[PDB]
Amino acid sequence: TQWDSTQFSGDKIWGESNKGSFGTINNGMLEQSNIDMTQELVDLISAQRNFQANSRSLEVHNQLQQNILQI
Amino acid sequence: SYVSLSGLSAAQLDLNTTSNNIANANTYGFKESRAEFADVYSNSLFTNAKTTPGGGAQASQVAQQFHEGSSI
Repeated sequence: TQWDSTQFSGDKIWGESNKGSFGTINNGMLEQSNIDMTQELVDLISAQRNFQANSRSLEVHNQLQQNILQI
Repeated sequence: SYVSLSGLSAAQLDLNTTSNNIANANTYGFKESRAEFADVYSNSLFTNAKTTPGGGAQASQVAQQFHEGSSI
């Protein structure tokens, strides 16, 4: 969970806490993942559905090729 | 669920403070404590605000009310 500054990112701008556009620093707390389990599971279901649809299309293509072959 | 966990933590902290106050009912010169809490809200650069709910409850401080006690 570490990042570095690349060309697209720009350059590291140093600053203090609660100064300018920076935020604040709180002791005794930690950050969890910024994810929502409901959204992740729903996206998982939708991705599986799309994968099944694409596999069906590929199967249709293969069946058409095999039908053409048997002539 | 983390907001509910924060609420549970705040309630348990208040419970512990009240338990300490009750336990120290006979200690000489003891001063009670009061639990004060505060709301939590994010300050992201691009915050929708109207479409963003709260962030739970955070314990602010445990006070040390110094009002004069009774004398025996």
